[PDB]
This record gives sequence, C-alpha cells and structure tokens, in this order.
Amino acid sequence: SFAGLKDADVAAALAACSAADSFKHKEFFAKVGLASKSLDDVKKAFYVIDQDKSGFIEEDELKLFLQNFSPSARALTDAETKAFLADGDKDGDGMIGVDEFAAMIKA
Ligand SMILES: [Ca+2]
Ligand SMILES: [Ca+2]
Ligand SMILES: [N+]
Repeated sequence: SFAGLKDADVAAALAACSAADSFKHKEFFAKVGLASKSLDDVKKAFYVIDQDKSGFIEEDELKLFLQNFSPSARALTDAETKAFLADGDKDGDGMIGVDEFAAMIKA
C-alpha cells in the first residue's frame, strides 16, 4: 500500500522484485504507478521515502525503500542499494534529493 497508488499495483511490484538482486528501481517505479503520476505527486512520495525528514534519501533509506510500500518487504541488497544511488545521484553528494528523485521517475 502507498497513498495515491493502487494497492494491487504496489503488491504486483513487490512480487516482481521478490528475488534478491532482481530489483530494478525504474521498473518498480513504472509498475507501482509512480512513473505515471504528476510531478506534484512524485514530490509527495519523495518526502515519505525520506523517513527521517532530513530532506534527502540517504543510502540507508534506499536500502529500506521497499518498507515504505510494505513493512514486511525485504531490504534491498547492498548491490541493489548502490546501483539505485549511482543512477539517481546526479550531483554526486552521496544522497538523493527531491529533484533527483523526480528525475529518475519522470525520465
Ligand atoms: Ca532522510
Ligand atoms: Ca544527490
Ligand atoms: N538516514
């Protein structure tokens, strides 16, 4: 479940990455419906994923990204986590800010 998205899409996206090392963030964002959301709505999702309200999604929040969609979902592997970070971190600061998050989703 994730507010604004359809539960069945979220559940399908989680099933599609059930195997370790099968997560592909851009595929997940399409399947769960975020790639089809407005920029406004994508921004709302960022602030939720930023669990500590620091203004950035840090690596630990990427590792636990799926928990925002189901608390019992798996952690991303270290490989998946670092791949997610490298793809999104366009300014190189080691974190994902709101504009970087939207850019990955609305590409
Ligand atoms: Ca944060
Ligand atoms: Ca960054
Ligand atoms: N963090």
